[PDB]
Amino acid sequence: LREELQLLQEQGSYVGEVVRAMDKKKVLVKVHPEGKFVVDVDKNIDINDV
Amino acid sequence: EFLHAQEEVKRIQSIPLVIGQFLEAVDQNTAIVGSTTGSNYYVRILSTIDRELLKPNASVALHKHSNALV
Amino acid sequence: MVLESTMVCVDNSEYMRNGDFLPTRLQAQQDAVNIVCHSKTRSNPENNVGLITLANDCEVLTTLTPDTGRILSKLHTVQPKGKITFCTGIRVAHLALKHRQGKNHKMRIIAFVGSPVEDNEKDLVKLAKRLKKEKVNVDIINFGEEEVNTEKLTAFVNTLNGKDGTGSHLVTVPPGPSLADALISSPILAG
Amino acid sequence: AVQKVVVHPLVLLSVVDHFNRIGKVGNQKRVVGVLLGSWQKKVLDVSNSFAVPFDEDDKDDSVWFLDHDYLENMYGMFKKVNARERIVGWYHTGPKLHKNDIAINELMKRYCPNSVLVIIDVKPKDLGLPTEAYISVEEVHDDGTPTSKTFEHVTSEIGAEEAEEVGVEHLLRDIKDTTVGTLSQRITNQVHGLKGLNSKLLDIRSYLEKVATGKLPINHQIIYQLQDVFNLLPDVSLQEFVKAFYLKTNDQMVVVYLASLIRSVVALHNLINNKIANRDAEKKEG
Amino acid sequence: SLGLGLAAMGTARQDVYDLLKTNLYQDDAVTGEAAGLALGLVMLGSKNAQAIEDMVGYAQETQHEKILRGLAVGIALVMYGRMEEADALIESLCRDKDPILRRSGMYTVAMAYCGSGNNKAIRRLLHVAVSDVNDDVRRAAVESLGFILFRTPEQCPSVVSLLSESYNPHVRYGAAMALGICCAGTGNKEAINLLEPMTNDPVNYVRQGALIASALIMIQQTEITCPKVNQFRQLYSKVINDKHDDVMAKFGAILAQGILDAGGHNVTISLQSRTGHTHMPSVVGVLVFTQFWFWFPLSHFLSLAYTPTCVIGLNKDL
Amino acid sequence: AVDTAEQVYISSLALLKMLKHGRAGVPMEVMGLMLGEFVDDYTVRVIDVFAMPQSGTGVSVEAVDPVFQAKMLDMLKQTGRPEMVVGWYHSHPGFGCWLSGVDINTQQSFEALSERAVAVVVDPIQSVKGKVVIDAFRLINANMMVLGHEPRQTTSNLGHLNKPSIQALIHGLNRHYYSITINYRKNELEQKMLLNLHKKSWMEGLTLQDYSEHCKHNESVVKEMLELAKNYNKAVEEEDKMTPEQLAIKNVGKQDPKRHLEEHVDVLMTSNIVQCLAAMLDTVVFK
Amino acid sequence: TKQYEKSENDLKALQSVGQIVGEVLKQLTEEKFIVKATNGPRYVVGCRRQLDKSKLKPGTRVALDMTTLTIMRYLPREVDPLVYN
Ligand SMILES: [Zn+2]
Repeated sequence: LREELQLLQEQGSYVGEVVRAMDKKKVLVKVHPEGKFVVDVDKNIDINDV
Repeated sequence: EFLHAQEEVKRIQSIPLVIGQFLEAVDQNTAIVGSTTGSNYYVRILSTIDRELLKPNASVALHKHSNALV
Repeated sequence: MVLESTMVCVDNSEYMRNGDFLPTRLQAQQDAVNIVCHSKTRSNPENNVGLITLANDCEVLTTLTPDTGRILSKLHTVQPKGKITFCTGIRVAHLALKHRQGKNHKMRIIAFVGSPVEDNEKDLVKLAKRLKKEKVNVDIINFGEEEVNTEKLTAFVNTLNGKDGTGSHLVTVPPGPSLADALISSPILAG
Repeated sequence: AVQKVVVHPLVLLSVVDHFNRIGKVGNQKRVVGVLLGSWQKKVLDVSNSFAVPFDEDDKDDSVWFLDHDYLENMYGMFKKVNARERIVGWYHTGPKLHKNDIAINELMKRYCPNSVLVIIDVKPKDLGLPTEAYISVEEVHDDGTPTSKTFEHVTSEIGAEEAEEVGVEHLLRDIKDTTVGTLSQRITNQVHGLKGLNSKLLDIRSYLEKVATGKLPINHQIIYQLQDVFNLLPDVSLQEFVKAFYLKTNDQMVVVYLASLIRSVVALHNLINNKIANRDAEKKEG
Repeated sequence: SLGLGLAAMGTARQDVYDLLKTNLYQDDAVTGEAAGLALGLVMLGSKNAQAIEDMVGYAQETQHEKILRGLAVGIALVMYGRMEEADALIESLCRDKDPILRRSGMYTVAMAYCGSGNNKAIRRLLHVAVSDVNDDVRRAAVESLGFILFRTPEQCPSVVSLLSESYNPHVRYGAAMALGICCAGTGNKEAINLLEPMTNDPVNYVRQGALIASALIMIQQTEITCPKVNQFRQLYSKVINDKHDDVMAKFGAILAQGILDAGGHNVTISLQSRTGHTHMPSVVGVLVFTQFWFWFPLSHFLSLAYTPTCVIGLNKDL
Repeated sequence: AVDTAEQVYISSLALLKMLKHGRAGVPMEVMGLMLGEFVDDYTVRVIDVFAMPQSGTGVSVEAVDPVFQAKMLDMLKQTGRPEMVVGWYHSHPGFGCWLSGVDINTQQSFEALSERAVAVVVDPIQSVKGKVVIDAFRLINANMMVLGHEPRQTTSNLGHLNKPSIQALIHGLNRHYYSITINYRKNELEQKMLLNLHKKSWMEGLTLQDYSEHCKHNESVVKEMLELAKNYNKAVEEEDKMTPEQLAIKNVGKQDPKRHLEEHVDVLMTSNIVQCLAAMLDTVVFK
Repeated sequence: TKQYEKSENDLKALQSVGQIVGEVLKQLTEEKFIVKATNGPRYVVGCRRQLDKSKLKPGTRVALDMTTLTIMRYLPREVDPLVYN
C-alpha cells in the first residue's frame, strides 16, 4: 500500500473514454473534464479488444 | 508488528482530505470515484474497509494529491 | 571593582517598634537600607542585594537582584511584630547564596540585631567553625537594646574569622540619642 | 472542590530529567518545582512545568526557601509562549513528604487560590499507579483544638490529548497493544488481586504495628470508625446470594449457547471453502 | 595499531597490551576501533582476564559507538574456540540493555563456537535475531550461523531459506551473508537458488548482499560448475554501468568481480583445512570484513582469508 | 574539508517537547531551538529541547530574541546542565517538511556561529502515532559547487536515510541540502516506567474499584446489553443463512461482497468480555 | 524620518501571505470540519485552538490556510454590490 500510494500520489489515475481507435496502435482517448487525447499501446490489452 | 502495521495504513494519509463522489467499484482494491472538482479518477481503495460503507452512491473523503479512497 | 553578593537583614523584631532611634527604628533602619543599597549601587553594578526578615519565621521577601525598588517596596507595611531569630538568620542568607549564578561573587551578609537572643554559646561556636569552612564573611551592625555592651555577638564575630581576615567588623551603637544617618557614617567610611 | 487530576507523561518526565540535572551535582533531599496546570472543568489537568532551585538546611531542618524572581521570569516566559497555561500548584519527587511541606503551599498561595501539590516517584518500584495528589484544606476537628491543616488525597490518573500520546506510545516498543478482548482483561484480572493484596497486606501490617509502636494517637479517632465499617460486611449468604447463583449461571446459559452457535458457523465456512479449495484446486494442477 | 595487532595476532605479545590501554583511554572514537580490534588480535585465543575486564569496564562511561563496536569484536576475538568457557560472559553480554553490547555477544559466541554444531547457542542466537528492536544486531545475529556451521554447509540453505523471506531487508541481508560465508567452500546449488531472488528485491543494500554472497559461492568455480556463473557475471557489470541504480548497490558489484578474480583466479578462501581444524586468519579476516561500511580499511582484512590452492611437487630442500 | 556520515542522538524528553510546541502552533509554523552537545563531526546528540515565544511576524531569522536567549541561558546556567545551544528546529504542519527560502536565510546565520547547527523539522500531522516521524536537515556549502559534492563514508545510514524517495518535494531538497540520520537512545529505566504509566492509566487506583463497578455493571441493563447482542445474532444470522444458498446461485465466491457479512467475531468477543467480567463476580463478591 | 522606518517594518508584516475564503458546511467531529471554498471544492479539515466550536456554526464564512487548509480567522458577513446600493 505504501509503494502503490507513491505511484498514485502525484497524478493519481485518470478515467479514459475511447472515441475512436487508430491503426497506428494509437487509440483516441477522451476525458470528460478535459479535451481529447490519444495514447499508444498499451501492450497488456489487445488492439482488437479496444 | 502486524498490529503495528495497522497504524502504518492508518497513518496514510491522515489529514487533511478532500471530499469526493464515489461512482462504482470496478474490481477489488481499486474503484473509480469523482472528485469534487468534477474529474473522475481511477483510485486504489484503502485496504481496511472495502465493502460495508462503500455503497453505490455515497460521498467519500480523499487525499489532496492522491485522491485515495479512505 | 570587588565582586561579591551582599544580603541585608532588616530587623522586624517586636523591640524595634519603639522610638528610641529618631524618629523610629522602622524609619531609622529604613534609611539605613537606602544608604547601603545606594552604596552597593555606587560600588559595582553586578553586585545584587536581597533582603531577609529575622523575626518570627524567616522568609525571603525579595530574592537577590540588582534593583532596589523591590527592597524599598517591602520595607513598608512590614508589621514588625514577633520574636527575633538569629541562628537561622545567617543560614538563610547562606542558603540563597548557594543558589547564586555567579561563582566569582564572594558571599557577604549584613544583619541588624536589635533584640536579645536566646542562642546558646555552643550553637554560635558551631556556626562559627562552619562559616570558616564555608569562608562566608558576615558584617554585623548591632542596633536596639541587648545585653549592655553586647558580648556574645562580639566574640561571635571575633571567633568567626582570623588571619586576618580583614574581615568582619561589628559596630555596636552606644546608648545615646542620635540620628540614624549619623550612626551609619562611621561604617560607610570604613568597614 | 477538586475531584481528580490528570498528569501527562511529558511534564512527569520533566520532573525526572531535572532529577538527572541535580543528580550528578547531588546531593541530598529531593527535586522541588512549581507545577503548571490547565483547568478546563472541575477535573484538573497538567501540561508542562518548570523546575526551581530548592535547598533545605538541616539545622534548620524545617527551613525551606525558593527563588521568587526566577519564578516570575520563567512563568512570564511560559505565559508569553502559552496563554492557556498557568500555575496550578507545586510538585516534589518525595518519595514521602515531610511535616515541613505544609508552609511551602502557604507561600505560593498568593499566586494561586488553591495550590495542589503533586508528589512523584523517579524510581518506579511499588505498589502501582505512580505519583500522588494532595489538596490543602482545613477540616477542624470535634475536639475543638486550634485549626489543623492536613492535606487530603486527590485521585490521580495519567492521560494525554493527541500529540502527547504519539511520543509516549512510540518510545516504548516493548509490550503488545492493547490487546482488547484477549490479553487486556486477563492480565489486569490478575492485577486486581495482586495490587489488592499487596496494598491490603502492607496496610494491614501497619494496623497491627500502630498499636504496638506509633502510639499516639493512633487510633483514635479515624481508626475505630473505619474499623466498624470494615466489620459492616461479612459478606455472603444467607440468603439471597444463594438465589444469585442460578441467574449468574443463567446469564452464562445463553452465552454458552451463542458460543456453540457461532462455533459451528466458523467450522462451516472454514472447512467447506478450504476442502473445496484444497482438492479441487490440486486436481487441476496434477 | 591495526598493523601492530595484525602482525602480532595470535602471538599473545605483552608490550602491545601496554600501549593498547593508553590508546583505549585516548577517548577518541576514530582510534577506538583501532585499540578495540588490535586488543583482540594480539590476545587471540588467550581468553585473558584483565583484557575483557578493562574493555567491558570501559564500555559504560564512553560516549562513542565506534569504541563500543571495536570492543565488540575485541572481546569477541580474544575468546576463540573456548566452547562453554565463554558462556559466563555471553549471558552478561546479551542480558544487558546496550544495543552494541548485545551486538558484541553475537560475534563472541560466533568465534567461540566456530566449527561446533552446539545447539545450545542457537537458542539465544535465534531468539535475539527476532525479538530484538535494533536491526543491525538482527543482521549480525544471523551472520553467526555461517561462522559456526561452516563445517556443515548443507544445513544453512534449508533452515535459513525462510529467514531470507523475512519482511525486513536487514534479516534478509544477514540471511544472504550466512549462505555466502558458510557455503563458499562448497558448490551447493541450493544456496545459489535462494540467492537468485535476493538481487531482485527493491531494497538497495540487500541486492548488494546478494552480489557478495554469490561472489563467494563462485570462487575458483567456472561456468562448468554451476550454470549461473555467466548469468551473474553479466549482472555485475550491468548494475555498475547503469546510472539509474544506486551507488550503494554498484559498490559490491565491482567488489564481487574482485572476489571471483581474487589472486588471478588462482586462490580461494577455506575456513576448514583438510586436517579438521579451522584456519583462524581466514575466519578472523572474513568476520571483521562482515561490516565494510563502518570502516572502509576493514575491507583489507579479507586478504588473509585468501588461501592458495596448488599442487607442489617439491621433493626436498631447495 | 572533512565530510562524513552523521548521526543524531535524541532524548526521550526532547521529542515530547518537539511535538507539543509544534501542536500548539498549527497551522502556523513555529520556531524552536535545539539544545545539546557537539561530540565530533560524524555524531551529534540533542539532550534538551526548549520552546521559544511566538511572534506576530512569524518564523524569521530575526525571530530569535538575544535578550530572551541570555535570560533563558541564565535559567539553564543555574540548572545542573549549562550546555551550549547547538541548532534550531521549526514545525512544518501542513506539508512534507521542505526547507523554504526563509529557512535558508537563517541557515547561513547559524553556520557562522556553530559549525554544524543541525536543522530539524517536526510535525504531528504526517504520523498517527507509531512513526519515528520528525525529520532532520543539513545545509551543504553552495560555494563548493566546483569541487566534489559527493561524500560520505559509511554509506549505510546514507542509503537508509535518502530512502524511500517518496514523491518529489522531498527530492527537491537533495540539492543544497542533505538530511542526517536520527536514532533513539535509552534511557531504558525511565522508558520502562513511561510504558507502565500509560498502561496503568487504564487500570484502576485500588484495582478493586472499577472492576467491582464493572461487577455492578455485570447485571445492569447487561441482561439488556445481552439482548442487544441477541438482536445482532438474530438479525445478522438470518441474512447470513441465505449466503450458503446464494453461493450456489453465483458459483461461488466471485465478487461480492454484500454486506451484511461476518461481524459475528466482534459479537463473540464482546460476549466473551461479558462472561469473563461476569466470572470475576464469584471471585470478588465472595471473600 | 522615523515614520518611514515604521512603514518599512509594516512590510516585514506584509511578508505573511493571505488565506483563502471558505464556508463552514458541518463538523464530523471536533477534529473534522467540513468546509467549502467559494470555488466549489469541499474539504474535511481541522481547526486551531483559538476558535470556539459553538461560535463557528455551519454556514459561516471563514478563511482557510493556503496549505493546511484550516480556519485561522473568520468574518461574520461580506457583500460587494450592496455598498453601491
Ligand atoms: Zn520554514
